[PDB]
Order: sequence, then C-alpha cells, then structure tokens
Amino acid sequence: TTPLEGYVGIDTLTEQIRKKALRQGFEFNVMVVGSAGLGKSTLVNTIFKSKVSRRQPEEDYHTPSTVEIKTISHVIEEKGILLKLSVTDTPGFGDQVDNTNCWQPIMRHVNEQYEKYLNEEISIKRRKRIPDTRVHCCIYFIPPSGHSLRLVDIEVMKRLVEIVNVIPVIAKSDSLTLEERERFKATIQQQLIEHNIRVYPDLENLDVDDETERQRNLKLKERLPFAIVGSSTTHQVGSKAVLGRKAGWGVIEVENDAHCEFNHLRNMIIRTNLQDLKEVTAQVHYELYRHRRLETLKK
Amino acid sequence: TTPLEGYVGIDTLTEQIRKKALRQGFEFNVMVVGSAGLGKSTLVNTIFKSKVSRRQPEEDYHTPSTVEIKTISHVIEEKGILLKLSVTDTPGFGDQVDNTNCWQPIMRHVNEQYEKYLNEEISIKRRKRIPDTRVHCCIYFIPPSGHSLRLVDIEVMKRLVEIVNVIPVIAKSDSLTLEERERFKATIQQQLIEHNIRVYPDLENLDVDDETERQRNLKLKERLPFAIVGSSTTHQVGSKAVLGRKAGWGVIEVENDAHCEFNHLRNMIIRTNLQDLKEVTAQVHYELYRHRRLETL
Amino acid sequence: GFEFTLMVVGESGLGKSTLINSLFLSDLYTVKVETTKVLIKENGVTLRLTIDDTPGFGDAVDNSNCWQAVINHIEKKFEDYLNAESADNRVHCCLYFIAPTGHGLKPLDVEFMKNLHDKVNIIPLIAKADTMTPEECLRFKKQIMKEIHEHKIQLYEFPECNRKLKSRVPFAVVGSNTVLEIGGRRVRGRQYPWGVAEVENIDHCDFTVLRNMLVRTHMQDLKDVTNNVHYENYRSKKLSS
Amino acid sequence: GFEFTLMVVGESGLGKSTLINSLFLSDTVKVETTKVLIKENGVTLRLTIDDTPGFGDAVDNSNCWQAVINHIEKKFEDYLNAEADNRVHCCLYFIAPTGHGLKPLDVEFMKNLHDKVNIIPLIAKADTMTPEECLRFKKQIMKEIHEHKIQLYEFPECKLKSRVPFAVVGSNTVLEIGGRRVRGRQYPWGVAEVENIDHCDFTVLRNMLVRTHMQDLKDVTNNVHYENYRSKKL
Ligand SMILES: Nc1nc2c(ncn2[C@@H]2O[C@H](COP(=O)(O)OP(=O)(O)O)[C@@H](O)[C@H]2O)c(=O)[nH]1
Ligand SMILES: Nc1nc2c(ncn2[C@@H]2O[C@H](COP(=O)(O)OP(=O)(O)O)[C@@H](O)[C@H]2O)c(=O)[nH]1
Ligand SMILES: Nc1nc2c(ncn2[C@@H]2O[C@H](COP(=O)(O)OP(=O)(O)O)[C@@H](O)[C@H]2O)c(=O)[nH]1
Ligand SMILES: Nc1nc2c(ncn2[C@@H]2O[C@H](COP(=O)(O)OP(=O)(O)O)[C@@H](O)[C@H]2O)c(=O)[nH]1
Repeated sequence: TTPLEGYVGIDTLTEQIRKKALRQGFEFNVMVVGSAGLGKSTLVNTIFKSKVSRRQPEEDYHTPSTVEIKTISHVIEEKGILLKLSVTDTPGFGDQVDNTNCWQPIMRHVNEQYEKYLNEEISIKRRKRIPDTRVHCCIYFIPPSGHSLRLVDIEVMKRLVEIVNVIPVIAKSDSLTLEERERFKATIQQQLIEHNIRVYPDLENLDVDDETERQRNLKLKERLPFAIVGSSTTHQVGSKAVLGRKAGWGVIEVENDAHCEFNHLRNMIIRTNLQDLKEVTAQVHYELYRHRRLETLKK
Repeated sequence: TTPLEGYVGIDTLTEQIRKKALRQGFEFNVMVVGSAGLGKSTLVNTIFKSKVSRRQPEEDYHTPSTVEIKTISHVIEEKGILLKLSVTDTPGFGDQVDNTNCWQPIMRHVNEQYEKYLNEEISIKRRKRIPDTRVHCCIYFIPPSGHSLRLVDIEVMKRLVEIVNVIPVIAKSDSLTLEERERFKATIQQQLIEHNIRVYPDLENLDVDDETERQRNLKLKERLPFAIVGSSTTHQVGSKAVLGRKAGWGVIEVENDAHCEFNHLRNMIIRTNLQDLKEVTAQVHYELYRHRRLETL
Repeated sequence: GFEFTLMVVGESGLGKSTLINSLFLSDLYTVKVETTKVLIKENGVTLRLTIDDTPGFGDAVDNSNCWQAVINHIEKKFEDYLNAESADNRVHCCLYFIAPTGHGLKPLDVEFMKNLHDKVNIIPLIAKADTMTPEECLRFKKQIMKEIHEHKIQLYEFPECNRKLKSRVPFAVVGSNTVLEIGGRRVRGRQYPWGVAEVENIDHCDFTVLRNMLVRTHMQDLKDVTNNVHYENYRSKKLSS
Repeated sequence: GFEFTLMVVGESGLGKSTLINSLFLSDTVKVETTKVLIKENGVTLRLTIDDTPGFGDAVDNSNCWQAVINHIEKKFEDYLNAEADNRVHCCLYFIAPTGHGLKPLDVEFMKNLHDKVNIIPLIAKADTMTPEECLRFKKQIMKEIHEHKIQLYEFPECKLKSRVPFAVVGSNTVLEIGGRRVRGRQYPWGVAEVENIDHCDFTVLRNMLVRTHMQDLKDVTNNVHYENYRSKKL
C-alpha cells in the first residue's frame, strides 16, 4: 500500500453509493414452498410485519386440481430504503393424491426468471439496468411430524438446493416440546447429511480468507432447521404486548428465544444475510445456469 | 406503498453492503491528457496526497518521438477503504512538430478497456467479478495561454467527449491574474458551445425527476474549466503548514479557494462524483460501445 | 368378555399411537394393515380389544388407490364372518386422523371417506388439537363438515344417551403419556415452555368426549350398526350377484 | 536616426507583445512588419518589429519556419542588390515555461536559424517558476543547446551572462506597492515585479538590447551572417 500524507476523501465513497440506492430501491424475491396449511402466508406476514401475502390467512382456500405458482409484488419502505418485494407461493404443492412432478413448476419458475434475465442481458438493445425477477430466497416448510422428513420434502429439497437458496424451517413449532424439538432437529440434520442436502448458508460459497464470517455462518447452519412460529396478532403478557399465539394453557411468544426461533430466521433473512443471498443468487446460481445454457447455445 | 407495523430490519441493508465492499475494495481509473510541463504529475500527487504519479515531478523528462500511453497502479488506504487507483498519463502528446491524428492512442486505450470488459462479459466461462480497467475520469489540461483553445486541443476534446468523461482544467493557473482567468474561461466556454463539445457533467445523462442533484451538476458545469494549482511541498505561512508553491513574491496555497479552484476539482472527483463517473462510464459510454460492436458482428 | 375392533387411519406423526395408549391406559405400543390384540381388564368387564393400524398411509409421493388395502381388510372380515355363520372380528370403528391444517379436507381424505363411508363407521378426529387456537378449531370444524355434506359422505351419528359434546364432531383430540405434577396434582399432559396442555381438560381437547362415547357408553351401537347396515349391505350384493 | 529591427518568434499566448511594449515603453505563417519611431533619451530609433504569427499554432507545424528564413534571405538579397539596413538584426525566441526542456519545434527553429539571425533565448512568463525551478530549467536548456551544438549570441563586456537564458516577465500596467510605483503583475499572494533582479531578468535584457550592446548585434549580423549568405551566393 502507498502511504498517505493527508486527507483525500475516499472514505466518503460509501455515502455516494448509499445516495444512489435511495433513487432505485433494492429488489428482493422470496418464494415459500410447502404443503397448504403450514403457515407460509402467516410467516411471510410476520417476517415483513405487513399484509404482503397473496392470500390472507382468513380467506377461504381450495386446493386446485393442478400445482400452480402464484406471485405478488409489493413496495416496502423503511428509513428511506425501498424494497421491491416479490413473494411467490405454491398453491397445491404436496396436497394432491398424486404428487409426482410437484417440484416441476417450482424449478420451471426459477429457470424462467433466470431465462428472462439472460435474454435481457444478451440482447443488443439492452436496458441500462436489468430488472431482477430471480428468486433470491426459498423458505421450505417442514410439517412438525416429530418423526422424520417426508419423502416429498426430501425430493423437492434435493431438486431445489441446486438452483435456489433453501432455508429449512419447522412449520408450526408450537406443537413440539423442547425435547421433541431437539430430537426432531437431530433427525432432520442427520437426514440432510445422509441425502447430502446442503442448505443455505453453504460454507463452500464463503471465502477462506475470512474467519469470523465462517464461524458465524457455521453457527447458523448448526442451528438449522429453524423452529418457527408465525402470527400477526399481538397479546398482552405481563405488562408488554408481544406477537404470539394464544391457547388455553398460555401464549407462544414469537419474539422470545426461549419459546421459538423466529428471531434467528428473520435476522438471517433481513438483517445479516440478505445481501449474501442476493450475491449467491447472482454469482453462484445464475452464473451456473448461464454457463450451462450458453454451453448449449454456442452457435 | 405497503404500510408496515414494526421493525422488519430492511434499513440494515446498507451496512451489509458496506461489509461486502470492505473486503474487496473499490477501483478507480483516471487519465491525464495534456502536453508536457503542465503539472499533471504534481496534480495527481496533490489530489491523492501521495507519490502516486508514474514520474516524480523532480526527476527528468525527455520528449518521446511518439505519443505514448503509460499506466501506474496503486492501493490507497483511507479509514478501512481500499482504492485500487490507476493513473494513465500520455507522454509526448501535443509536443511534436506534426500533431495530426494525435488523438488515436488515447481513443485506442479507452476502446481497448471497453473491448476487455465486453470480451470478458460475453465469454461463457465468465468470472464472478470482472475487474474494471475502464477509464473512469479524463482530466484534460489546457495551457494558460489567455487567448483561446489550441486547435490541437479542440480536436482531441471533440473526439474524446463522445466516448469518455472529459473534465477540462486550466493548468498552472497561478500564471493567470483573475481578470485573465475569467476572460480565458469565458472564451473556452464559448468555444465549447460553438464546436459542440459536451463535457462532464452532462445534464442529458441525468434523470428528469431529480432536481436537487441536477442543479449541483449544473453549477459544476458552469464553473468549468477549473483553474488548478498543484504542489507537494509544505510551507510555513503565518503559523500554518500549508501545501503550496513558494515563489519570490508569495506562497500560492493549493487548498485555498481564494487562490485556485483545486478544491472544486478534488471534491468533484473524489468526494462527490466518483460513483457518478463510474456509473456514467458503465451505463452511457460502455453501452454505446456495446451496441455498435454487436450490430457490426 | 367383550369384543371390539378399532382401526386407525392417518398420516404418520399425527399422535395416533399416543392417543391409543391414552384412551385405554395401557402400553399398547406399502400400506397394509397391522393387527394388535390386547386384553384390558378394567371397570370389572374384560375387553379383548383389537387395533388395526394402517401404517404407511399417506407417506408416499403417489397415494393413488392407497385405500384399497382397508377395503380389502373390511371385506375379508365380512367374508370370514359370513362363512362362519354357516367371534365378531369385523372392524367396528375407524378413527380417521385429519391433519391440523386449518383450510379444509385434502383430496386424499375426501377420497378415503368417499370410498369407505359405506364399509365402516368413520369417526373423523382432528389430529393434534394442541396446535390450534379455539377459533381456528371451530373454523376448521365448520369447513370440514361443509365439505363432507357437499360430497355426500355418510359418517357415524352417535345415538341419544352430552348434547353439546356429541355436536363437537369432528373431535379434536390431544394425547399424552407423561404424568406431571401441577400443584400436587397428577395430570396427564404435554409440557411446553409456555404451559401445560392437559389431555382430560374439556376446554382444551375433546379427549374425554371420545373416551366416554367410544370406550364405555356406545361401544355396542357401533357393533350393531356394523352388523345391521354395513354387513347387511355387503351381503345384499354378493348374494344378489 | 538609428535603424534597427527585431523579430519576435514564439507560440501564441506567451507575452511577446507585452514584452515588446515593456522593453520599448510604447503601446499560414506570414511575417508581419511594423515600423515605430522612438525618440527615447534623445536618440531617435527607427525600430522595425517583425512578428511571426501562426508559428506553433496549427496542428501541423512542418517547416513553418521557412517563412522566417525566406524573410531573412529576401532582406539579405535586397541589401546585396542595393550594394537602408533592413537586414533582420535581432531575433527573440520565446520558450514556454514547461519546466522540463526544449520542445522539438524549439530545437528545429534554433537549428535552422542560428546561422542566419542572432537568437536570444527567453523563458516566457518567468513568474510561472520558483527560483529553484527556473535555475533547473536554465541548466537543462543550456545542456540541450550544447548537445544540439546550437550557437547563440554571446554578449560582450557587460555576472549577467550567467543568467542566459533570460527569464523575463512583461507587464504594461504600473501599480502602487509599498509606496512606490512599479511595473508588475498582481496576484492574491503578491505582486511579481518586472524590474526586480531577484524576480526575473527583464532589466538585464533591457540593458543589453537597448542601452549597451546593440551596435554589436548589427556588427555581428553584417560580419558573420550576411557574409556567409553572400559567400554561398558567390
Ligand atoms: N400452530 C400454528 N398455527 C399457525 C401458525 N401460523 C399460522 N397458523 C394457522 O394455520 C392456519 C393456516 O395458515 P396459513 O398461513 O393460511 O397457511 P398456508 O396456506 O400454508 O399459508 C391459519 O388459520 C393460521 O392461523 C403457527 O406458527 N403455528
Ligand atoms: N505554475 C505551476 N507550476 C507547477 C504546478 N505544478 C507543478 N509545477 C511545476 O512544473 C514542473 C514540472 O511539472 P510536472 O509535474 O513534471 O508536469 P508534467 O511533466 O506534465 O507531468 C515542476 O518543476 C513543478 O514544480 C502548478 O500547479 N503551477
Ligand atoms: N402436538 C401434539 N403432539 C403429539 C400429540 N400426541 C403425540 N404427539 C407427538 O407426535 C409425535 C409422533 O406421534 P406418535 O405418537 O408417535 O404417533 P404416530 O402418529 O403413530 O406417529 C411424538 O413426538 C408425539 O409425542 C398431541 O396430541 N399433540
Ligand atoms: N504570467 C504571465 N503572463 C503574461 C506575461 N506577459 C503577458 N502575460 C499575459 O499573457 C497573455 C498573452 O499575452 P500576449 O502578449 O498577447 O501574448 P502573445 O500572443 O504571445 O503576444 C496576456 O493576457 C498577458 O496579460 C508574463 O510575463 N507573465
């Protein structure tokens, strides 16, 4: 490095980038995948603390004859930061009598977004800034069976860990005691190792020169899958209002670490690994899709 | 558009981005274009307050028989931020008996950087992060004649403004009195309008909606071309150790706004419009280069 | 002694075994049918009880025609009884477990109850009621009943002896095997960091209603309807054909 | 009275007109001739000033010094045919204050013209340089002149010769500083004085050209440069 003899002003550079962001807004695409009735819409509304799901939990739901993929778009503002958020859900996944090819529409959706981006990129008359419809996060909901993963879950996770970031969560964790939750987590982790399902955060995608990030992400992986509880209703406990669920024997607290693990999931999605998810999507998954497709479109 | 009901945490995003730049650092490329003996090396040393230029201003210099392009690279540390700085000088420019087609090496250098970026982008085995060697700024040095632009200067600026961000500066402005400085700036601006030379900042490359940033760039445009003075020797004036030049009749202070417009240039390059220069290079000049080649191929 | 046959149908991990242990207070514990015989000596009268579990139900990626095994089992028992006419091992009750989802009947449940409602008495139970709030439980019950009445499914209607208890169909059950000490009180329940969900509590789950109706109040009407309706109809075609 | 002629050559925008007005206190490349009658100090001087406009101005300066040579040859031919001294006696070349050395155009001009007219190198706009910078530039310029074997006009009799090439500052404006009237240039940091030996070398040049050593220029023109042309012609 060349030593400096005064103040130059490179430190201001970050602020400049910040200012540019204020005029555009960051794009985030979440996709929830799981069987109907596991709390996907409620969890999306709990993470973003707004009615951002396509179907509100109150409205009636009918299982369609086919597996559909539905998307909804929103703009969320906080302290000058705009988030263009696209939440995509899978009505009819894992509910039919015959669930074969239930993961096909999901992968078709992800690959079609990649295709849109690559076609906008290759064109001669290209835009200055390419809109990003690529799925940045995929949250997979595991029913709280307490025994092991279902076969459909294993199949879909194996297919999906290859084209999109997947973060497993035990849906409706309020139904498991602490011992049961621990045993279920141990079984789920052993099964993930056995089937070699490498979920986000993949430590292979992190640089070796950085150790603090490696240890932090190792702790995050050691915590997975997350025992989550989602709810958009607040209740008075003690002398404070807490988001939670009310049953005759108590109230499950969403924001209490000793009750659930929603805190860790929301911290990773929003506060600690959002940009890492976007970077892995744009530098590991889209890059591999682009390589594979162009190695076929050589001519 | 969608009301919230608590702390989701989206505001943390900026901090996250910072932690991801902190490890990789930013990269900037400046190109100084002018004849010999106009303070280019001293100005580059003064902007970054370090011995960054290829040639130290006090060593030696012999005029090359051809216009050559030379590049130096450095890593600059500033409160945790790494800047990969490239400085490109053009020895031999505007100093020959015959200066016909003396803009070819400069345009060739810029187009070569555009070629490198495009050929790495189209490549199927593409790298995750393409190193940007493209020329982000072009500081053009005009000698302090006091009459008008040289024809060799008009030609090169006219060719350069179509592909590169050009920022005209009046070199060795301490040789100009204020009245002469104002007449020279007025004549240069009139000649730029007459020959249709559009220099950075250009208001056609800005969003229509934004106005508080449009006005600032309009002020910067009206102030061009800057009257700069560069130095690296610290002199004691009164009780202050200030950068400047000690003539036989006074100390010309570089950082003083009443003396020279160096502060405007350094604030525009380093503190206010660095990322705007990079963005305009990547989105206005690189894109026009891309559309021309792909139509050709 | 007394004879009874109870079949358990549902997806895995829905508290089926725990509920079966809880009702009968004993350590009783490819879709086929597994049979377990127990001899329960309680309340004076001795019951030789049969449990027909159907393991592997709903645990496959493709579940087409997975209800043929239970149909075959019921009809095989029917034929064995008909031949023996010239011990009542007929499957008298069938507990179907519906996942606590909160939306309505899945297509698999609809198909099972559409192709089994004229073979065996179907008692729909909402498995794991301790994961629903009361409002969700009522909404789910209403939606399930509406879809049952829409598809013309004939479930089992309990007879007159609890008026507000027999109208709680489909039942929402909670099962536990661990005895906890709540203020010196020996209670069966599940302990969460937020409280104790008690099995025998009438405000928590319908376990007591089901225990009373099935174990010791209406265990004979099930046999009677099996003999006089389902078995009679089954003979009404095989002999006719 | 006394006839003399001075030819000013240099790039446009270098204080040539200002320096001419300061020395004599009066207000395509084609040589432009002007005639002035200056009755300074009682001696009438008929001064012919030949400016070279367009020198070093166009993008192509190839053989732009031919007009200068053709001008001197034509004056030499006119005198020989007559045999009014219209021969170009002095030529002042202005070197831009680059701080490095001589440009190719300067070298070419002083190569082609140093055997046809007396050449006095001047560093135009001497206020551009700190004293150390000016001394270094002078040393490099003299080294390069000796490498190119360029012969300049040395001054007879009348410490001041060591200042060659002269660093000159020209200014037509008189200003009031320290309760005295001085010719100079005004900057926010101070006033650069034309007639201060510690600031520039204008006073030495004026003394040499006007006061003392001018008939010597005429003599060295008649006895060296005019003889060689006539020798080649004959
Ligand atoms: N026990 C429990 N129930 C939940 C939770 N989140 C939602 N529910 C309830 O489950 C039902 C279905 O949830 P919903 O979000 O509509 O499921 P989705 O169809 O998977 O989106 C709703 O009635 C919710 O009130 C949870 O975290 N725990
Ligand atoms: N008048 C003036 N002279 C300068 C300035 N900066 C540098 N110089 C002098 O110019 C001489 C050569 O400048 P240099 O940096 O080598 O210019 P370059 O050859 O074009 O790179 C040095 O002696 C410097 O002291 C300035 O801002 N004004
Ligand atoms: N939430 C809830 N969990 C239960 C209940 N009964 C049993 N479980 C748990 O569910 C898990 C699997 O159910 P299990 O009793 O083995 O019966 P299965 O349905 O035959 O698998 C075990 O951890 C049980 O402890 C209940 O009523 N509510
Ligand atoms: N720094 C400096 N500037 C000068 C000097 N003499 C003249 N100038 C300015 O330079 C400009 C060019 O002067 P001019 O004599 O017209 O140059 P010419 O075209 O070479 O004759 C004018 O604005 C003068 O005021 C000088 O000695 N030093």
